[PDB]
Amino acid sequence: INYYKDAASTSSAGQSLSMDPSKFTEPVKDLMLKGAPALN
Amino acid sequence: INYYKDAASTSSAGQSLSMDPSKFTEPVKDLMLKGAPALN
Amino acid sequence: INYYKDAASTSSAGQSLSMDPSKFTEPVKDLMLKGAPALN
Amino acid sequence: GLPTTTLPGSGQFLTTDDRQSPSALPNYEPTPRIHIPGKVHNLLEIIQVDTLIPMNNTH
Amino acid sequence: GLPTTTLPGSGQFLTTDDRQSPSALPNYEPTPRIHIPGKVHNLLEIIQVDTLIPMNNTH
Amino acid sequence: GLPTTTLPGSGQFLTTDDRQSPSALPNYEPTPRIHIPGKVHNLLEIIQVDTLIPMNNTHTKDEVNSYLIPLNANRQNEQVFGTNLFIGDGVFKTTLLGEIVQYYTHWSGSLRFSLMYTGPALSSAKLILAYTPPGARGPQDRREAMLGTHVVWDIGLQSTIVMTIPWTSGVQFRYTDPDTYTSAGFLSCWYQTSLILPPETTGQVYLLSFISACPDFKLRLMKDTQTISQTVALTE
Amino acid sequence: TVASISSGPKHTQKVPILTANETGATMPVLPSDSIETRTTYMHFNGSETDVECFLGRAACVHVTEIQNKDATGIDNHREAKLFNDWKINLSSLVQLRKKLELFTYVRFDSEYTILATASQPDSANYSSNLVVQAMYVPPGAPNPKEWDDYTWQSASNPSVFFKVGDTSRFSVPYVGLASAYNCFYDGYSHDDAETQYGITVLNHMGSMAFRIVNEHDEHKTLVKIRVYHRAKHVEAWIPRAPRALPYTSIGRTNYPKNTEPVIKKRKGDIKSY
Amino acid sequence: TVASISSGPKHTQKVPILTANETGATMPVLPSDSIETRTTYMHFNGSETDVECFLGRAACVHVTEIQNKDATGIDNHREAKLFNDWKINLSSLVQLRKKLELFTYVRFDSEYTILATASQPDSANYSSNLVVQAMYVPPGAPNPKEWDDYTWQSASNPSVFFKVGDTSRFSVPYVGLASAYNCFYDGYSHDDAETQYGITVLNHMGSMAFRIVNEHDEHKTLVKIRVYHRAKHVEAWIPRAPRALPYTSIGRTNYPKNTEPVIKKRKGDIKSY
Amino acid sequence: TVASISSGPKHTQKVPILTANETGATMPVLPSDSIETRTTYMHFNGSETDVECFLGR
Amino acid sequence: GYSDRVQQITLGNSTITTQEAANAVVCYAEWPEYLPDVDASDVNKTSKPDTSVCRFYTLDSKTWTTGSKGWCWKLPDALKDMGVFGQNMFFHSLGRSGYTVHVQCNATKFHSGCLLVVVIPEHQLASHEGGNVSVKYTFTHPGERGIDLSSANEVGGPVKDVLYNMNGTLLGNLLIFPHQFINLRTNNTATIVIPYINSVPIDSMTRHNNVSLMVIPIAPLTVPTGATPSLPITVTIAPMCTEFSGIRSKSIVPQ
Ligand SMILES: CCOC(=O)c1csc(N2CCN(C3=Nc4ccccc4SC3)CC2)n1
Ligand SMILES: CCOC(=O)c1csc(N2CCN(C3=Nc4ccccc4SC3)CC2)n1
Repeated sequence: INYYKDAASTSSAGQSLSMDPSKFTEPVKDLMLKGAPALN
Repeated sequence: INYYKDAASTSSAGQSLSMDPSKFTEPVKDLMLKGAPALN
Repeated sequence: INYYKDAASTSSAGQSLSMDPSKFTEPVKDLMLKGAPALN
Repeated sequence: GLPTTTLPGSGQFLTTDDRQSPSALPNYEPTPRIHIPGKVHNLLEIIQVDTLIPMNNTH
Repeated sequence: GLPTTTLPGSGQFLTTDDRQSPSALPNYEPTPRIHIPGKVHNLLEIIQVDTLIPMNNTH
Repeated sequence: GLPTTTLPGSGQFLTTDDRQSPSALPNYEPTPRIHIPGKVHNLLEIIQVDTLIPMNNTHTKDEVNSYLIPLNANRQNEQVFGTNLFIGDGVFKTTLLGEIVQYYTHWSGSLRFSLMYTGPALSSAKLILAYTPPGARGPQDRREAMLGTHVVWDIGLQSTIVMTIPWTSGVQFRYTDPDTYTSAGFLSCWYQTSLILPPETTGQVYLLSFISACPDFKLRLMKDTQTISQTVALTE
Repeated sequence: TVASISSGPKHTQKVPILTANETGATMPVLPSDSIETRTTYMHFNGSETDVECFLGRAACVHVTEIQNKDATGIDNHREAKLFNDWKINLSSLVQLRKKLELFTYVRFDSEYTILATASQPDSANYSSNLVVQAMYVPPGAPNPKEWDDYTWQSASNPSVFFKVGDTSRFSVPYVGLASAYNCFYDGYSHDDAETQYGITVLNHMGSMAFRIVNEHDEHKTLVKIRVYHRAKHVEAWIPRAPRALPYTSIGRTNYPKNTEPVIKKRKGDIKSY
Repeated sequence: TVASISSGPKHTQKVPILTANETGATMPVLPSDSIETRTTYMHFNGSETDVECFLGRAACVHVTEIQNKDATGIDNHREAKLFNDWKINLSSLVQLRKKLELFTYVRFDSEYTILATASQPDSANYSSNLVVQAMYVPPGAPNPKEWDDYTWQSASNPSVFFKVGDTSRFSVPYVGLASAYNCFYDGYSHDDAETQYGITVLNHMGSMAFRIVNEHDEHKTLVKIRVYHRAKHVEAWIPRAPRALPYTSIGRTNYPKNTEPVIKKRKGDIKSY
Repeated sequence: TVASISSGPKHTQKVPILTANETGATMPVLPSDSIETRTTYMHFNGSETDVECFLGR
Repeated sequence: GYSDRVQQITLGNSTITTQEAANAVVCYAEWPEYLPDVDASDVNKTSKPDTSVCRFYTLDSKTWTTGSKGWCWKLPDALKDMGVFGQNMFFHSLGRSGYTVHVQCNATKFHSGCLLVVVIPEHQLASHEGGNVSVKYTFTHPGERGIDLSSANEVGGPVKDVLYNMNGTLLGNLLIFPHQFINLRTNNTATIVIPYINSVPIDSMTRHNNVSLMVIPIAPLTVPTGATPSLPITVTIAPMCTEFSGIRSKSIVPQ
């Protein structure tokens, strides 16, 4: 129950439960498959 | 939920969301169209 | 009504109403019947 | 009796908060509104009317 | 603002009362339980196991 | 008027509680969000990116050189480097992994340790990396080392080798601040055959080493880092 | 539920009262196996002997004390009570300890309660109003050094601020490293020849730095902190023999030497009533 | 969810552990690519590492102090603590600062909490009860000049009145001018040859004038204000390397000269354990 | 809501920017009457300028 | 027969071929794109010179020697003088752009050495003076010359200490930023595609640089016996999806 009118006044947000490290761990242009050779 | 009986005791009103500047910006008797000459 | 998000914050648990002393009072491998001889 | 807990901020007066209050004048009947030309609802309505600029500020 | 009245006993700490509290560690995940033989649920379960009586108390 | 009773804890301020508050700026409209690449949602997303380990810690002032593990041509049987696995201390401590682990009290999971070789292309080498699970001492010679988790690495076209320290543990969580009961083992590396340089070439070659966490990883019970402190408030 | 059924005379070949205790069992013999009984009902459930109930009331687990005074020229705040810690444990005051050690492994959430009262043992014009700030500081975190260190910023560490005379209350999830907090541990932290023994090796939970936030007034004020602990969501495994001798140390089973006989000697014979 | 799958011996032409780090990727290698594993489940979600959780607890962001005393003959209230300001910023106490600067741009609502305690360092008959009035005063508004100026009327500016010893709490929407509060800024406010650099140019949020509403009693009373800040509704973009050296200034990246080596030197060889 | 619509070159007999202020009106001229604009949205309602808000603290 | 190894990038009227690449990085896995209306604020139609600005400019070459500490360029600064890109830059009030960065360094199979090529969004530098000394404008706008981390401290300039990234963070952790290594034994180029990253939809191109490109030797250069002890490093950069808005008189900037 929100007792207040504005959105800033609500409690903390709830877990992204998004999670996708590939923008950080695999930003390569041509896709690399694990097990296939790195450099062909 | 109002806890009180009288109307003065309720919280602030809620946004007019009315908004019509023409009583102030265009109080002319004969309607002016933008693009048409001001004085004919 | 829980007012809080985490489970640790809820009140005491509610009675097991489990109760089974046999793991402590009769942990014998071959079942003993009351009334039958203890050692055959 | 329902169990409660009070949070930080209890008793504060924030000039910008918006809550209900008891009316000091229970049951009083305000004067009827009559019609008056000119009602303003938003300050955005009025800043669209143009006004003169003292551009020649040099005095 | 909803009108309230506090009763006698407000603010007391009764070591035997059972209510909710804020968690100091929001969102923490406890270690999984694994199975352990021997769980006790009632003290009534254990007082049915017999134990020896020092009957010969005369020492 | 509804009857109430207040409980113990009324009026307290717990920095970790999460409740509603009146907005000081009623009705204000925040700037629209635009799109920005790079959004982070979990610290677990970022500790999977690998970063360099200053393994060569033996210097006396911080230098680019403590990131370089040297290799000697023609040595046989010998040991390249050694370290314990207290990820919250020692070599690990300044790495991104080490640095985040320090915001939490407990960790569990697998680690990924990789070595990238930088020697001339016409050289060759075979190294063994060994993980020694808790309970034994840091290995003292390859024979000892090779009886635990190990990978023979053959230096080739493929420049890096990724060793995983699989989670070997009784207790399901360890402390990030070094603790005995909770300790994780040792990591050592030895020549399997030996580094060989081509003609017209000389000196030391170096390995770069990285650390990142496997998707396996768990961190819990947040706390304050020993990695930052202060004596007076800063000003502009 | 019947507490006793009706039973009459018996002349059988089936004797439920003769058993062999060497087997390790406690055979479930009842009044009606050996006398003539009448029906009676239980009228009772055994509610208040549930382990949740047994371990579920607040017990005092710790009393410490800090003072508010001018720290000017104090070389060791910790040493002056400018602040104090508490190497969290539950086995230092014996009442709750004997209760928990009826079990080998125990798992529960904790709810704490902290009462702080002030004393002004020497001449003061008044009673000041102090705010306490108890900081949960876990293993591997900055130990407060002065009563007003950067540590107290506690940007990542849960801390509660309450007033002396009041009470603070919050509950902490179960945070043992294993599946159940261990009550006994017949082990070491490693195979060292001189390492310690017992449980002080295992369960590490970290301190609790308490301090007064207020600067000093002209008089000195003693604030004494009492921490209460209530187990909620209890789970207990493997019952053990109750503690008979007195305790000597937080985490070891050791009893004092030349202790006194714990079994009351008869005033009379074995035959005495 | 499985944390590890079962995997057995391998003798392949398909080697997942050989990679080329020069590419910039961190290949997702697992224990089961290089040893034989057994199935195990995660039992965990990664809840407490969510950025909302990481930045979502209150941190102390500012400690200031004001006093209640007779202003008679004071030529500069501001200078006498008759009142004080706070050029709002979050990077002055380092604990929370290092946490935020793990990201480049951050967007969130703020919830503040303000604790005020009083001190009476020299002889008073009693402790008075003071009401504090913290005024949010934004860029381009009348700066309070005396402790009782027309400014304090605060007819259009949000202000909260609470009692010393108590706490005040309110939350402010996100008010950055751009789409996200900037953590770093490699720019200037204009192409000037001598203009400042960094972030102190960007994020301007305005002061906070605190004062006591009470007139003076016969003694003097020191009131020390602590502002706590909790981010709620957090959004963070572009992770960066954590801060290694100490901080010197609110808004610049500058570190101190002749600082000490931040990487711990080995006590022994590279080969040492 | 659009704050500005897209508008391109103009060579007309229809001039919205010439007016006669003597009339007492403020003609509703927009950026797109005199430069070439691109579409943009308002993203804003004018909530905090409502007179209830202005006089309500 | 496609290898990760050989590549061709054609952009405008200019083409690059590498026969020894190591894939390419696209920052944060996003490719440069123009500014959508939903994200727009300024009402001005923007100018998209296309092929006259989105081509490859090769900056002047550097020389890696055994004593090199590393070099740093800022964008869009480094290009402030390249062809029509630069003119547009000084002439509009606001502009926005992504880039393709191609760093080149070839040697032989007897050399060793490894460079880190990294892009840091919002790289705010530190003053070597400490305290709250600022870093003057000119110092953070080196132009095509970039900053040479082995040059001497100057007054009003930034600190040039490599183990600290010019800002109080450790060299070892730069790997959290989009980056690629050039390891003579593997690699001979590094290519990174940079999408536009800012907290505003469009900004000024002269008062704010939005990325620093940094090339840092990490494993020292080691040449074969009696080889000349140095290699040149060349940086070629191409603006991509560039848009300029708010045209006028032509900015005048310090120095
Ligand atoms: C008979 C011997 O057994 C013990 O002494 C025993 C068994 S479980 C136990 N806990 C576990 C739970 N706890 C904890 N409190 C805290 C209090 C405040 C802030 C953080 C915590 S985090 C864990 C108290 C000690 N101690
Ligand atoms: C690491 C460097 O980053 C910073 O220092 C940083 C990043 S966002 C930030 N805010 C933005 C939010 N805020 C504000 N509080 C107020 C408090 C009281 C009254 C009005 C306001 S209106 C904005 C505090 C400062 N500061």
